[PDB]
Amino acid sequence: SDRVRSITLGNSTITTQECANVVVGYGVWPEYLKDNEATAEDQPTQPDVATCRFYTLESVQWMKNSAGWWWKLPDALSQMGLFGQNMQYHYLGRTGYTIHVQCNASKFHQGCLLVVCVPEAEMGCSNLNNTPEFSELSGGDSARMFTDTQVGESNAKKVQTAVWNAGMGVGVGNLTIFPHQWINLRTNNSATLVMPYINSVPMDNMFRHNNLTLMIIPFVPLNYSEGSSPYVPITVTIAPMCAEYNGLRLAS
Amino acid sequence: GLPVMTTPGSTQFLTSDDFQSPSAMPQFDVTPEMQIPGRVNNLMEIAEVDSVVPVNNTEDNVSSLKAYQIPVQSNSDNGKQVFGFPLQPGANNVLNRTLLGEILNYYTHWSGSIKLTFMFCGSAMATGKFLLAYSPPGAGVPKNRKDAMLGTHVIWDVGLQSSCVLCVPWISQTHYRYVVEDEYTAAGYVTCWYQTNIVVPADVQSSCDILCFVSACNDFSVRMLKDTPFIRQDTFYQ
Amino acid sequence: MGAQVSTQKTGAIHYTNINYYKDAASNSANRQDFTQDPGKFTEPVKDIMVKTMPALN
Amino acid sequence: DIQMTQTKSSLSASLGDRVTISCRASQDISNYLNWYQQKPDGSVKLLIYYTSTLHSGVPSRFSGSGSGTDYSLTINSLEQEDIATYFCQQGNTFPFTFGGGTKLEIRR
Amino acid sequence: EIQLQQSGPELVKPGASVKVSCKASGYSFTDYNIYWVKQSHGKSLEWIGYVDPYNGNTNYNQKFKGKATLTVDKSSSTAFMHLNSLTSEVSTVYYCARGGGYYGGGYYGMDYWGQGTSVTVSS
Amino acid sequence: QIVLSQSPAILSASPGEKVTMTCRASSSVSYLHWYQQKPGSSPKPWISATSNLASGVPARFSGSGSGTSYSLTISRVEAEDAATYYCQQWSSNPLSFGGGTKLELK
Amino acid sequence: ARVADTISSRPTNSESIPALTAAETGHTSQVVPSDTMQTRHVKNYHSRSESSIENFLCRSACVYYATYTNNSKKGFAEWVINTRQVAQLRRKLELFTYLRFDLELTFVITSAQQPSTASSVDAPVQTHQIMYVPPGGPVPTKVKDYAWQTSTNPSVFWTEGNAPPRMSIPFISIGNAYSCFYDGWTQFSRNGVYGINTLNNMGTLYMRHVNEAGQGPIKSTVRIYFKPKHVKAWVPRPPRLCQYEKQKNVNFSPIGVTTSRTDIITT
Amino acid sequence: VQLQQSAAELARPGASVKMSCKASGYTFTTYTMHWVKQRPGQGLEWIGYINPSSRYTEYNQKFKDKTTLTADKSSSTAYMQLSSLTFEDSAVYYCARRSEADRFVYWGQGTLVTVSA
Ligand SMILES: CCCCCCCCCCCCCCCC(=O)O
Repeated sequence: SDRVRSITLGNSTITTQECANVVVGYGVWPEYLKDNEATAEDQPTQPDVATCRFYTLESVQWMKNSAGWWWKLPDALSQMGLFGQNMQYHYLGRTGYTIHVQCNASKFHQGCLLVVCVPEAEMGCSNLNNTPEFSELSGGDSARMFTDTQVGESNAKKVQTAVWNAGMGVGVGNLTIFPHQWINLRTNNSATLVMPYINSVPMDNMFRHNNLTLMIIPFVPLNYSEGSSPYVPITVTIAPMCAEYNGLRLAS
Repeated sequence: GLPVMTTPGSTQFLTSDDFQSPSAMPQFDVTPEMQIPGRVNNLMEIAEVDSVVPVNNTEDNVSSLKAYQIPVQSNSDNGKQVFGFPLQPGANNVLNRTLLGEILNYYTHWSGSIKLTFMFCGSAMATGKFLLAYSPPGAGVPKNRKDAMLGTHVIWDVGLQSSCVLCVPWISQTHYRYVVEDEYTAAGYVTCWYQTNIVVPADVQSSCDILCFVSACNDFSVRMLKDTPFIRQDTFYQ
Repeated sequence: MGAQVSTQKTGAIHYTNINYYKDAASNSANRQDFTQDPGKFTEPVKDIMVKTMPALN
Repeated sequence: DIQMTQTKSSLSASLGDRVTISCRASQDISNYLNWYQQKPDGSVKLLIYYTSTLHSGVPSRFSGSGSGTDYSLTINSLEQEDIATYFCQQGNTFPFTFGGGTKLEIRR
Repeated sequence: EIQLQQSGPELVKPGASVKVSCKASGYSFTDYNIYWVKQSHGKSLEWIGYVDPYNGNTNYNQKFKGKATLTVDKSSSTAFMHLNSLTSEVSTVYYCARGGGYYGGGYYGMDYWGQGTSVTVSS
Repeated sequence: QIVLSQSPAILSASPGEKVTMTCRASSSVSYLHWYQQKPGSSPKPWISATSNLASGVPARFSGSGSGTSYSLTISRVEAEDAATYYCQQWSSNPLSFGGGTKLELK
Repeated sequence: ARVADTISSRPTNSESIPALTAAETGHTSQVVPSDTMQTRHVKNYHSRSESSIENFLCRSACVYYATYTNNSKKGFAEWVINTRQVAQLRRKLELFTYLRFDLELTFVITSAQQPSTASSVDAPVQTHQIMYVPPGGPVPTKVKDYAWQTSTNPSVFWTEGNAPPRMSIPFISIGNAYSCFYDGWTQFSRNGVYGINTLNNMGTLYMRHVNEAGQGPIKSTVRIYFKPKHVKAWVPRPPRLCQYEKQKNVNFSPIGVTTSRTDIITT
Repeated sequence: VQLQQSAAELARPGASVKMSCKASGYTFTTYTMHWVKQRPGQGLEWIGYINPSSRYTEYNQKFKDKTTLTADKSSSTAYMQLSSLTFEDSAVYYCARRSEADRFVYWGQGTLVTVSA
């Protein structure tokens, strides 16, 4: 069938029975760095099964008055296993990902989510003079959430989370130019996105640069009749692909 | 001393000329190229990607996600209209700010066919049939389903395939049309009507939603590059 | 040693170009490199789906 | 709030002379100062929209300066159309605070 | 509006039982859990437990595992709480709150509270 | 279980100055909220998920903190925010309250 | 770059469904109008030549203008080079995440006469100097400074009345492409500044009068024009909706997605 | 390209009063509209603003309990209502349009409000 997948990475497997296809990147698959394009001279480390496996994040509840969530994900996996321990001991690192967002409901529920992965998402601040602080931009493996209203300008260091501007001062309907999928509860059950390494340099520091951002935005809100299950969660599992690290030092 | 003679147009600065100029930093060694994913070569492949259109511009839905949601209900009257807007892809405020309509505002002329995809974001136990019409100009906007069936239409049956494409064709007297609102190059109207009803079981909400997407076909083309009317300035950004 | 860059922009004639400076950052703009690869934005999908077939089988 | 203070509130000089109005902040406002001019009929217009950048349509007699906390406004040749009230305004912190006025007049 | 209307004050004897109620209106009742906390006359707030009205599932604090019993009534949108074996430490006030999901939906906290019901043992 | 230790227990302040009101946890916490209880009524839902001011809370109040340490701040202490402020965590551990930092004017 | 042309279509009655698709896959429909109706054979001669990245971006755009006055010590202008102070070139370059181009500078220098008091002011043509200081070099603090020798710094001298001056600048960058957006910090502690200002180290540009101040003052203005050549662009991006507020970041005040109409059926 | 205000108004103490500031020359829903108070013996004073696209208002702390800002996209005016008027609330009120981050380029002409009996 065209509605089943099975993804195996490391000692973990993901099975699905209602799905669309998988979206691969900008058409390219994650690979390793070649000798033509490298700049750092020491030998990289490639653990490739201790780090390239499916890590599951915290679940969030899709309520009826929900606006959206976001993760950054070099940062979401900064405490996850031996991926987060290789980030601490090394100065450089590069990796691609595969993201599996999963949300099920019955035949009597309705709703629609946009699952988009954007690169280099500078968020905006509520006060027009400052930039937001780190804890407002990302939590480790916990979602930061959009709002259906506007954050006031009396908040000094806070992200402007008006959802229709997507946090970036842009049209939220135009976010379908990045690699994206939809979770329509009528037809779909999960969304899968395979992202390569996208940057302007061949390697980068994984602690002061988040070069991705996963946004999940309800374009059509959740609705059901009285009697059906009111609790609908959303779960995100992310697996690194072709990860390597240079510049071994102390632990930071 | 070779005898020459300078023509008009000498010592002028036209901002769209192609001349060679001496390099300020000679023998500079640039950084070697990398393979970055997602190289764009032409702006007409940005405009060929679907983007959601805000059909529900109703004076308090524009600063909301309700601009994109088209309300659809279980009715009791036949042939009711769902929406309707004129096909001005760079002058009408429905299609003005989309991913296709933002590229058209950098240009003056446009030509080609336009796709319109509709996704039914309702319950899985809901049925329904719709009529997606396009009327060329000369008469008014259609006010009935009987007037709108006489033009280019498609009948959408909802089911497992949740999407349907209405492809409006290029029917025009001239090869190009103006991006700005011109009456000589009007393009027509796009409307939607109930064919049959939305029939739902018990314990299912009778009100659904539809999302709409727009893109360009493989014969779309633009011409006569200009400056967009959307961005503006008074003082320097500093 | 001037290049016959010949084909001019016409509707539906040649022109000549010589480079005078020693750096490649000194030349004119390209202006005639027409390439298109729209399928990496419109079809970024692993399994190829034929247009006439149903998308979900 | 950041209190902007102009300790003069009245200044007098002859025509063709150089005047200097000074505005002082509470803490560091980091060159985000603006200068406005209120004519005696009530109309307000923006003169200098940074420490030293003139708005368009403003004559080049006006000039701004300063850094940190203390700032200045200079009219190097006083005319009859420059007899007005001048306010400073910081744009660093919520809410916007304007300074007090400073009125110009003739020396004798 | 969203309003959680609680019961009135009432006096009990030492060793006796009491049943406090928390009627909620203005919203869909089975979409959110109902949390029960307590507050002494000079002490801080303490958590007792909650109940999910969709299926009647309750989860208790360990200190109140045998002396509190939470029930629900979907027909009239009322959540009850039965207290057992009351001592002199039950000269307190009991609140009911509203939050949805245990910590999947903890972004809002418990955002609508009750009035408070003061009980005591005396003679 | 995660306990929440607030400090100070009693905070005295002149009207018109800047105060700070911190809280510490035993481990990491998913969501942390703040409440205000004036004596004689139910606690009101104030600042939630460590930054978001509730509807009706003045702009003088802000919250911050991440990881283990969390804090609540008043820029200019008005005369009517004399109450006690509790702090609640919503983590994988069951539930906890802080201990009630009390504020009285000086 | 000729566009595709339509083919002749016939009445169909089959089990093939080109109109029905699934938009949840993240894939846009590849249908043409000859699948949903009966068409005729046209042959299109239209081209996509004017919508290339080279044709869209290679036009000169003003990025700044600075003033400086003759009769003053420390009358000279400076500018830290960026492309984020104007509204029009900033929005065009920010449709893409990464860019890589050569430049073509052009300067437009004018002058104006200031109210002196001497009788019969008569000045010759003015010569100007525009010096470029890369990051780390010595900067001038006055007009008759030693730093205007330009032994290694590139500069240009220009007399009024002639054609405007013009240079050509290669792809100067530390990385492999210019970055229009940066989601990160300078310090490893994730404190301090945040955004695109961490990567802007392009240098400073100084301007002065070479002539002496004779008998009346002169106020000059120099406008700077950028023109990207040999352009490569990666990772397209939705265009900016809200108005720009600052130079160093992407801060905005929120706005609606379109303007409103009175109904859903109104035309 | 100008901003036009109402005429001078006079109210009893305890009553209310409503100003207006009709904008023209530009698109009204693109820029916020700020209100400034000037008592005749003091300097200028900021009150608040309103986003005309989303009808979102934010006030100063001194002027929050009295003023009420509103707007309408159709006639493209911006109103301001003062309530519970005292003798302190007698001043000249301007409307300004803010561009960039902290700059008011276009101002109104001001309305005078006197509170007497
Ligand atoms: C005549 C001497 C002057 C030489 C001046 C050299 C100017 C260098 C300009 C650097 C290009 C900056 C490109 C902008 C980067 C971006 O797109 O974000």
